[PDB]
Amino acid sequence: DVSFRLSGADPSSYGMFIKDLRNALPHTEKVYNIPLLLPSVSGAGRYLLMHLFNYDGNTITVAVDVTNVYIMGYLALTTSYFFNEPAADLASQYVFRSARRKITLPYSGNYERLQIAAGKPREKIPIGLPALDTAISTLLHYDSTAAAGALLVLIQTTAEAARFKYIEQQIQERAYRDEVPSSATISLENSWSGLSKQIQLAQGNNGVFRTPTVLVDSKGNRVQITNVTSNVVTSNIQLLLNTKNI
Ligand SMILES: *[C@@H]1O[C@H](CO)[C@@H](O)[C@H](O)[C@H]1NC(C)=O
Repeated sequence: DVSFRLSGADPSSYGMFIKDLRNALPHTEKVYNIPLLLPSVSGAGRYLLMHLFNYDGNTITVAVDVTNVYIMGYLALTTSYFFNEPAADLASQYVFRSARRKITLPYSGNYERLQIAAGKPREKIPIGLPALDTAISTLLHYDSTAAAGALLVLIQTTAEAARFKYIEQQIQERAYRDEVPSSATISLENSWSGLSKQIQLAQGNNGVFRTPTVLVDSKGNRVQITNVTSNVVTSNIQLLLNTKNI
């Protein structure tokens, strides 16, 4: 398991949580010096647990699939909540067994279905550490509409930061003031599956991507990514989704 506490958090302690989350995901090889996530894991070993706490100290446990860094569901006191999707239903076989009742949320866990339930897209939802406190507070008591927005905040501030060093840095600057996500942030989140696949293909192709990936940079401008020498590969992406899962 891994943990993070909003009470007393600063850029350094959040960076430490993100390093832990990364090191909890298993791999048997690296590809261009970057961990390759597993094709598959059987049983309960498939799921990682994250314990998160708000400023007031109240908590949820979030179950994460280690092959792909997807959130399956979470436990809030005695009620489990799972996304309405087969991977989550399978997960509900293995995690939060204890719960008194199991609510299936009235949406799956992809960004597009979440944004619809929330009533706004994530470019308009401020993120940061204060926003993560608010998210944890909302998920504590079921309100399916409020929960969708909170889930959008949680996914980005955890799984997305683990995937990209830049996204982790962005949350760090928002340690004490929320701000909607930078354009580069939304771009990387959207490109993770693509980048993972292109990096894997590059082995056997002299480090060259079979298909280039379009992104937004730190200054708000486009870049196009063509090979492994790019700083997105050398100095940003931290985890690769196995092509067996794409
Ligand atoms: C590869 O990467 C860098 C961009 O980081 C670029 O300057 C270079 O021209 C690219 N070369 C090839 C052969 O793909």
